Parts: sequence; structure tokens; C-alpha cells
Amino acid sequence: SELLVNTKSGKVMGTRVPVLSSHISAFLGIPFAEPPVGNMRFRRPEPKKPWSGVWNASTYPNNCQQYVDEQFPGFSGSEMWNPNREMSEDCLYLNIWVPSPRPKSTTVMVWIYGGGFYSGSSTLDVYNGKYLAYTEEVVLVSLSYRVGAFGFLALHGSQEAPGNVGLLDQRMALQWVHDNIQFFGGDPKTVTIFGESAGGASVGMHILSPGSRDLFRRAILQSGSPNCPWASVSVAEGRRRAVELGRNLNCNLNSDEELIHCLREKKPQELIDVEWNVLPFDSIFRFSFVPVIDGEFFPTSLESMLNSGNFKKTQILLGVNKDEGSFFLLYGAPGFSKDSESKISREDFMSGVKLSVPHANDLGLDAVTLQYTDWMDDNNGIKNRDGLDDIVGDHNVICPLMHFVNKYTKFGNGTYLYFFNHRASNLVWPEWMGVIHGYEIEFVFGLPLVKELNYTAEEEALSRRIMHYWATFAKTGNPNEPHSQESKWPLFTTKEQKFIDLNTEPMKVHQRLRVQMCVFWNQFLPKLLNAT
Amino acid sequence: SELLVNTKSGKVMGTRVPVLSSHISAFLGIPFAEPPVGNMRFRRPEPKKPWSGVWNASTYPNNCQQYVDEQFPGFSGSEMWNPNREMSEDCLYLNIWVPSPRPKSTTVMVWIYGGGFYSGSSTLDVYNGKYLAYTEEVVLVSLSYRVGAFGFLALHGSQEAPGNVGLLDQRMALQWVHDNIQFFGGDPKTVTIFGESAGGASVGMHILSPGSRDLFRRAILQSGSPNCPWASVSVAEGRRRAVELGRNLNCNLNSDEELIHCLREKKPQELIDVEWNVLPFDSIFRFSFVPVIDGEFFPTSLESMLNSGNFKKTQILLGVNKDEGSFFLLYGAPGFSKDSESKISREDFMSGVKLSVPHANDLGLDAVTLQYTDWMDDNNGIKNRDGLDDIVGDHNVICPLMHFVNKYTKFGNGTYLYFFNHRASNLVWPEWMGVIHGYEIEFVFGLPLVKELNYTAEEEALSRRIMHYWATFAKTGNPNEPHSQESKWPLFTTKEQKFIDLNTEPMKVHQRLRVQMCVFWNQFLPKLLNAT
Ligand SMILES: O/N=C/c1nc(CCCCNc2c3c(nc4ccc(Cl)cc24)CCCC3)ccc1O
Ligand SMILES: O/N=C/c1nc(CCCCNc2c3c(nc4ccc(Cl)cc24)CCCC3)ccc1O
Ligand SMILES: *[C@@H]1O[C@H](CO)[C@@H](O)[C@H](O)[C@H]1NC(C)=O
Ligand SMILES: *[C@@H]1O[C@H](CO)[C@@H](O)[C@H](O)[C@H]1NC(C)=O
Ligand SMILES: *[C@@H]1O[C@H](CO)[C@@H](O)[C@H](O)[C@H]1NC(C)=O
Ligand SMILES: *[C@@H]1O[C@H](CO)[C@@H](O)[C@H](O)[C@H]1NC(C)=O
Ligand SMILES: *[P@](=O)(OCC)N(C)C
Ligand SMILES: *[P@](=O)(OCC)N(C)C
Ligand SMILES: [Cl-]
Ligand SMILES: [Cl-]
Ligand SMILES: [Cl-]
Ligand SMILES: [Cl-]
Ligand SMILES: [Cl-]
Ligand SMILES: [Cl-]
Ligand SMILES: [Cl-]
Ligand SMILES: [Cl-]
Repeated sequence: SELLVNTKSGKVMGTRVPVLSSHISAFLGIPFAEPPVGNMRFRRPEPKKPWSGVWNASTYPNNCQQYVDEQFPGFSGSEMWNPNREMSEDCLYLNIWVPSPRPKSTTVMVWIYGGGFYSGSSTLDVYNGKYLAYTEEVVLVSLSYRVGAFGFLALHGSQEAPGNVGLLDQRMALQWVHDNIQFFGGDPKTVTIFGESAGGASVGMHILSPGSRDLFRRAILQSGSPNCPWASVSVAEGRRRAVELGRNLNCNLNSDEELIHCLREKKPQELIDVEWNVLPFDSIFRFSFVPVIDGEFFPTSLESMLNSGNFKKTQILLGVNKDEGSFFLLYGAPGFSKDSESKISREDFMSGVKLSVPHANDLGLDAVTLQYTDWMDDNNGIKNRDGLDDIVGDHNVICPLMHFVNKYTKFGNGTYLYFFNHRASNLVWPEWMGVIHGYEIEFVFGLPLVKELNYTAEEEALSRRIMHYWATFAKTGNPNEPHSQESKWPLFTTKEQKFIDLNTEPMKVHQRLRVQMCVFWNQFLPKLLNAT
Repeated sequence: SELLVNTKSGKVMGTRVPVLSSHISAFLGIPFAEPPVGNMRFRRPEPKKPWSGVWNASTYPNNCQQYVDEQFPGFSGSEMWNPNREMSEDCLYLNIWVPSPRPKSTTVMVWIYGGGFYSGSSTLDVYNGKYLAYTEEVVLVSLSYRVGAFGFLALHGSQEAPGNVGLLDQRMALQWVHDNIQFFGGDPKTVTIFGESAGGASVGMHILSPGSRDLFRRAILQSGSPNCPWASVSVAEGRRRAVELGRNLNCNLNSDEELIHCLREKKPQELIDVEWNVLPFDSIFRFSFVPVIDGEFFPTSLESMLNSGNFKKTQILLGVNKDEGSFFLLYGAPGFSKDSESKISREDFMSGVKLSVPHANDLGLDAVTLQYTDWMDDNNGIKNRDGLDDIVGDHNVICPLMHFVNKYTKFGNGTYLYFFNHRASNLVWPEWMGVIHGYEIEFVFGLPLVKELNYTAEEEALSRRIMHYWATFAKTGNPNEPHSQESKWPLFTTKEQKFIDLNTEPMKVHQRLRVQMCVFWNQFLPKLLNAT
């Protein structure tokens, strides 16, 4: 029986899942940490104490306690990223899609979801890995981690809640794969972690973190990098937020031991209802509880780690989507609506960029205003929303990642960089949002191969191109088959900075992605504010 | 007789000269002031004392002591701006061109020369007014002023060397025109001052100066403006270049009366030989002794004058050439040469930007650079050479002028704005220099009207078109004839900001001349350095 598999903790039984007129195996809801209930809340993950019997592993597990988006009640474009199982703090489980017949020792891809470190589920329809595992004969693994206060409350010096704890659940999931994937036909020597958004940030931090280097082989980062402004906070302010969350819910603040005991016999929606207020009095693409730079999970600041090359040297394949900031305007900024062109006055474009660069002084606001403004045309309603949506995209992902890539490439054994700019044919979201972040995921997981989903034939063609790039990268460390006649995706070299477009057309090679905007974001603006 | 004219200072007998198969009458080298020699060096002008007997005004006067340019001995492209008569401290003369028959209270146009306040001559061949006098039936005067230390050495607080005496020389000549032009057929109530570069900034400063405002009626500014960064210094810097002048010539510096005494025994070229040594910085496009913000000629700072509206309110007609920067780059910047295409290496580019913005700190240069560079193509000799021509042009001429235009227009009674971008077809300079600043002047004085200078038949029509714009501007305050016939030159209005091309192509209208760069140069960088 290929659906019964005896793991280092106990026996497991999956289920025969159908996929494209064929079937493949699925083991869903397998637990990798002891559930973090009660006193365990906020603590480092403990590995799952072994269990007797057969673990019915044929359903999806629960999701983690997290905010639930209700800006657009019953709107498929937004519900699709919300929890689809029940929520529980007993949520640390991983899923596995094995081909069948079961491979003897094959490549393993581990997916890490995004959701801003405040949300995310391993069980979304759009992360359902049966199509990629079967179509590409890889062993696919979805993991899950604590988010919000539950995984990222930081009180440095305390070991009852040290911070970066949600990152350690992904490491323990990772070590679980390194200990057990071999019995599902996985090769632990060829594990590929790959995430999107906060997932792609987490991949990059395992790249950085010494404790996680040896649990995976390569790395794929989509639309996210470890040095994104929103993906980390320094230890001080990290405490600060933990302690304003106390003031926000009538806690004791003469200690850490009771500031904490104060935050455990809460039930969980109580902390999510108030998760959102402790920020520097503005959101627009900043989230409550996120990884901390703690001198342990991260030995140093990230800038000096990438400077010294203090990280895992390997191959990475990474990229962004074109329009990475439309979601955050839509849900925050003035005069962005799902049901207008969201053309935008100049007056509310200025207030855009004051939101969009949280920290900026008076002179920083004037800089950023000046590089995104067509001063022959300053109340042009479209160029102004297009402009400001580029500020949030450029500043929060695209240019942060291009920093990561230029610094990385100087040390690793290969980089591949993509620019994903295909607006999907069935996208429920408004046109003006362009190629939103998140809607290349549906192509990585072969969803266009399901024809009841009314994708075009050229999008089945493109998801197959992308899946083979992704899986071949996971096997060979290189997106392309050699011995091949298709157009080759050039290595990103520290000199020429080549990259590719991913879309329905035959492929193209561009040099230096978004240089002009990223010279301003990464080299010149940092110096303007450093300046007294 | 006709050439015998009796002035408020005595009789002048001028000469009858040929102009384009016809003849008009010139009065050359009339003295409007007493020789500024001996103990009267650095002293304010004195009115020329009346002369008994006739003044033989048949030949051009002397030229004021200058630095003479000699990078290219023999090169007509440079020689045409060197003094073409004996140099002498006794040099305050003005020349008058009178059409024939002598008219009856007709329009007066006074010309002030440029030369960076260190040079210039009324006697050059491109300032020969006989063509404009003749074809537009106006009276053309060209004045003169002491240049360099002789005109602008300033120890504010002494009355022996107060500074701006060189501007007082121009005013003294304006007063001469106000008191005697009627006796040549001129109308003292319809006097137009105009000038190029430092001559243009000078008409700008008579607009500001309350002691000058009643001596003329309108004003034409060519490629210069009072607020230009090379056009003024403070009482404190002017003093300190005065004392360093003395120090270079081992002068006693215990006081002014000692220092000023010590500097008047020196042969004139003794100052000229050390004039450039007192510039505070290695720089292109700065000159040593320039008009000072002293509190008399200029009541207060030029910005607050332009702000409160404290200036002469009338019509102005003004503009810029396409490529102001080119001249100075050839002379002072590296990689630039007269005989190659002057492709600039990136390393040589950064050298050039530090010389163009010499008062700028480290953050200020990274600002200038990031704004003029294509980072997709940063080693493209052309795009660096051309970009640097644009930095020097916009920093020093183009965007000082628009700042002046915008501020004046709130109170003035009419503004016409031109962008001169025709490169003369007989130009002897390389083409990478484009429209050299100053080579509009051939067209204002009508030199294409003579066929031996081998101009183009369409450049003749441009010069008649221009001369007529300048002349009916002088007469009526609008360069269009009310005979609603040709392309009308729109009013520059604070809202719509229209301006025009002048070239052989039929005339078109544009808006917001170089707006995107001037926002950087007038509103962003100044705020940068006031803060860093
Ligand atoms: O960008 N949208 C931002 C945003 N939305 C809302 C919608 C209703 C509350 C839901 N809670 C929020 C969410 C988020 N940010 C927040 C930042 C601050 C605060 Cl008080 C709440 C936030 C981002 C993801 C969507 C949920 C309110 C304020 C916002 O400022
Ligand atoms: O454009 N720069 C030109 C330039 N020519 C020279 C040649 C003769 C020595 C003094 N002559 C001048 C100096 C300067 N400005 C000048 C501008 C135009 C001209 Cl003809 C002369 C200038 C500034 C620095 C001090 C020296 C030296 C350095 C220069 O840089
Ligand atoms: C496992 O759970 C599923 C879900 O209800 C159920 O249908 C199935 O019978 C269970 N299998 C075993 C062996 O208990
Ligand atoms: C990868 O490493 C090998 C040896 O360790 C080296 O020879 C090869 O050139 C490297 N490739 C890249 C792209 O760095
Ligand atoms: C005026 O001066 C010129 C130049 O020296 C001379 O040739 C001419 O004869 C003079 N004319 C009179 C009338 O003195
Ligand atoms: C100039 O002033 C007159 C009245 O003094 C006014 O009627 C006219 O419209 C003004 N024109 C401009 C261009 O300011
Ligand atoms: P990602 O987690 O997007 C989900 C809202 N990130 C851009 C923070
Ligand atoms: P101008 O007088 O031109 C002569 C070199 N200068 C721009 C100050
Ligand atoms: Cl299916
Ligand atoms: Cl922040
Ligand atoms: Cl398509
Ligand atoms: Cl494959
Ligand atoms: Cl290859
Ligand atoms: Cl131009
Ligand atoms: Cl302005
Ligand atoms: Cl107006």
C-alpha cells in the first residue's frame, strides 16, 4: 500500500486524489510540531511527540488564527486568499503530494505561503499542489506557520516569547521534511523552498539564517525578499509593539512575565481584533507583527550579512510581478476603488506618497514626489494613480528585491531573475490594478491546465513553461534543459544583470530591471534621510 | 546740417555710413561719463563735464580693460568676442545709430553687452547696430561699462570702492540717453534696454533697481537674468575676493583705504593677471567680480524683491538658447575638445558635475547626477556629454530665467517667452555644441541681411522676423503687429505658460519650458542644501 507510510513519529495514511484524468497520492494534515496551545502560545515550536496507530491524513488541516479580510464580502477575488478550513491554534501541519507510482528518490519543492506574516493558509485552492506534483513528477510540500501575535510577538531577552518564532515553525517543518521526506520518495538532498510575498521573504531569511541553511538546497523567491521594509523590524521597536499591544488590552507593563501571562488566557480573536493599532500610526503596506532582527535567528543586520556574503551560497530563481502595489492602495489609500478607474487628483497623490514612505521627513517627500511626477501633466488623473501605484510597488518589493539580487549574485552559484507581467484573462479584479501580486501563483500551480476554469490555451502553454522552469530549476539548479532547442533563460550576472519576461509570448531578455527607480530607492534616498 | 547735433553736454559730429545699398548716420564714441582713472578707479561714475568745441564721433571708442581669450588664437569663433580696439581705463562711451532722414521722437533701443562681467565691448562687429537701426527705423544705442575688478570690485562700507560701480556706469549711460536722445530723434519715453547673458542679467537688475527704473520703459533679456547663480555675490564674499585680490598682489590689507590705495598704483593688467585667482572654488561658469547685494542698488535680496513685487512693472520679452552650457564645457571641463565630438567618459562626467555645481555638498551632487543620467546607459559618451551641456545650461541660465519669468509675471503687464534653437548654418564651432549661447545675436542685429557673410536665405528671413519682433516689442510692448496676420506670439500667462520656437521652420507654441528640470533646479536642490 503506497498510501500508508511510516514516519519518524508514527504511521500516516493519505488518499487517492484525481488530477487531469489521472490520479496521484496526497497526505494532508500531517503534524510536524506539538500543538502550541495554552502556555505553549508564543514559544518556540517543539517537535511532535510520536503517536500510536494510523493518523487519518486524508483531509486538509486547520488554518491558523489570523485576521479575515472582509473588505469585499463574497467577492471571489478576495475570498480566495481567506481561510477555507476552520481556524485553530493547533495549526502546524504540512501537506504532501507524491506522484504515483511513488518515485524512488525525486526532487522536493516546499511551498511557504505569504499573507504579510499576519495571514496565510496552506490549504487554499490556489496552493493545491496536485497539478505541479503530477505534471512535473516532483514531491510537493505545503507547510504552515503561526502568524500575527501568535508567531511574531517579540520580547527580546524573554524565552517565553523570543520573536521570529513563526520562522522557526517553518524550520521545524523543514527539518521534518529533512527527516522524513525520504519515505515519501523525496530526496532530502534536493529540497527547494519557494514562497511568494511573505513566503519569498521567508525563503530569503532561511538563506540568511545560519540555523536554517542546511535544511534546503536551493531557493525560489517570488515578489518578496528578506530586506523588504515591511518584512522585519529591529529589536527595540519590536518590543515596543508588543508593549503597546498590552496597553491596548489592559495588561500589566511592569514586567515581561506578566505582560505575557497577560496575553495567553486571552482567546485568540481578542488579539486579532486589536492586532492592527500598534503601528507607527499609518499602514499602507506595513503589518503588525513581523520577523525581528534579534542577533540569534539573524546574527547581524541583513545589510551587513549580504555585504559580507554571510549567507548560504547556492542558486536562486526570483522575480516580481509588474504591479505590486495595487492591493495596498485599493485597501488603504484615498480614492482607490474596486469599481472606478481610481483616477486621482494631485492633492491626493501627495497624500499618497506621505502614506507610501512612512518614515520620510519633509525633504524625502519632495524627492519621491519629483521622480514619479510628469510636471508637464501633474493633474493627469491616470499618470497620478499609475505613478503612485508604482511608488508603493517600487519601494516595497521591486527595488528591495533588486538590492537582494545584486548583493547575492556576487557570492552564490547562480541567479535567475524574471519579470512577470501577464494580466490573466479571467481576472476578477479591475484592469487598473494590472498584474497584481499573487496572480502568478495560479500559474506556478498549473491551475490553467484545468479547463473548467476558462483560462485560454496560451495560459496553459505559459503555466507549463513556468512549471518546467520551476521544477527543472528544483532538480538541476538551472531553469533550462540542456540538450534543448527552446530559447534559453540567461544567468543573471553581476555585470550585465540580464533577466526575462514571463508571459504568453515567446521570451525576451532585458538588462537591469528598473535601474533608474532603484538607484533612487536603494542608493540615493537612504542617503538623503541619513543626512541631518 | 544733420550730423551736427547739440546735446546737453556739447556738440557731437558723427559720420554718415553705408547700410545695404543705402546710408544712415552713426555717432560713435560719445562720452557719457568722466574717465574712471587715477584716484577714480573703483569709484562711481561721474557725469561727463560739458565740452566746448565739437566732439569728433566718427570712429569707435576704446574698450574697457579685460581678460582677453586665447585658447584658440586666430579662431574667428572666439576672436569675434575679444576687444577689437585699444583697451583703456578711459572707456565709458556710447554709440548711437540714427536712421536717415533723422526721425521725430522715435523708438529707442539701448544694448548692454555680456561677457560675464569680466569682459565685453560695444565695438564688436555683431553689435554693429546700423542694420537694426535702418531696417526697423529705430534709434540704436549701445552703452559700455567697466568690467571685472574695475567695475565690480566691492568693499561695501567704503565709499571709495562700493561695488556695482559697473552697473552705475550703465545707469549713467541710460540717464545720458534720457536727457539727450530727443536731440537725435529718439523718444526718451519709449526706451527699450536689452542685452545677452551678463547684459541680459543687467536689464534684469535695472528692473529691480529703484534708481534705474525710470530710465527706460520696457526690457528684453537674452539668456540671462538677475537671479542667475553667477550673476551676484553677497557683501561678505565680494569683500573677501577684494582682499584676496590684494593678497595675490602683496597689498597692505590693514584697512580698505590702505588696500584700495595699494590697488590703484597697479597697472591694469596686474589685476587682470590675478583676477581669476580669487574664485572660491574650481568651477566652470563663475566669474570673480560680479554685482553685489549691497542694500543700495538692490534694496534687499533679489528673491524678496521678486516676491513682494518690488520691481518695475511693464512688459518683458525674453528667452534662452537651446545649448547654453556648451561654451563653458569646452573651456573648463575635461573630456571636452574643440576638434573631437567630445564624448565624455562617466568618470569625466562626474568631474564635470562637481565643477558645474561647485557650491554643492556630497548629497547635492548625487542629486544632480541621478537626475541627468540614464542608468540603463551610463557609459554612453554622447548621453553624458549632452547631459552635461544640459546641467550647465539649466543650472546657470535656463532655470534661473524661468524662476524670474514666473515671479515677474504675477505683477508685470506682459511677458513674451522664446526658446532660440536654430544653429547658424555658417557656424564655425563644432556641432556637438549645438546652439551656442550668443549666436542668437547675429540674428537680432540683422547680420544675415548682408550677403557677403554667406548666410542662408532662410536665416535672413529669420533675422528680419526677429528684428521686427524686437522692434515692435520696443514700440508697442507686443512683438506682434495688430494687423492680425501671421503666427501670433502668445502671451506667457502664469497659468498656461506658453512660449515659442524661433527658427526657420514655421513658428509653433509650447508650454512649460523645461518644467521637469527647473522644479529640480528652482525648488528641490535649494531646499536640499538649506537642509544639508
Ligand atoms: O491597507 N488597509 C488598511 C486598512 N484597512 C482597514 C479596514 C478595516 C480594519 C481591518 N484591518 C486592516 C488591514 C490592513 N491594514 C490595517 C492597518 C491599520 C488598521 Cl487600524 C487596520 C488594518 C491591511 C490588510 C487588510 C486589513 C482599516 C484601516 C486600514 O488602514
Ligand atoms: O571655463 N573655464 C576656463 C578656464 N580657462 C583657463 C585659461 C587661462 C587662466 C585663467 N582663466 C579663467 C579661469 C576660470 N574661468 C575662466 C573662464 C573663461 C576663460 Cl577664457 C578663462 C577663465 C575659472 C578658474 C580660474 C581660471 C584656465 C582655467 C579655466 O577653467
Ligand atoms: C478519514 O476521514 C475521512 C473524512 O471524513 C473519512 O471519510 C474516512 O472514512 C476516514 N478514514 C478512516 C480510515 O478513518
Ligand atoms: C558553480 O561552482 C563550480 C565549482 O564549485 C564552478 O566551477 C562553477 O563555475 C560555478 N558556477 C557559477 C554559475 O557560479
Ligand atoms: C575724425 O577722426 C577721424 C579718425 O582720426 C579722422 O580720420 C577724421 O578726419 C576726423 N574728422 C574730423 C571732422 O575731425
Ligand atoms: C496691463 O494693464 C492694463 C491697465 O493698466 C490692463 O487693462 C491690461 O489688461 C494689462 N495687461 C496685462 C497683460 O497685464
Ligand atoms: P505579502 O505577504 O502580500 C499579502 C498581502 N507582502 C507583500 C507583505
Ligand atoms: P555671459 O556674459 O556670456 C559671456 C561668456 N555669461 C553667461 C555670464
Ligand atoms: Cl482535475
Ligand atoms: Cl515601518
Ligand atoms: Cl492570451
Ligand atoms: Cl521536469
Ligand atoms: Cl542554459
Ligand atoms: Cl531642449
Ligand atoms: Cl519656478
Ligand atoms: Cl497672468
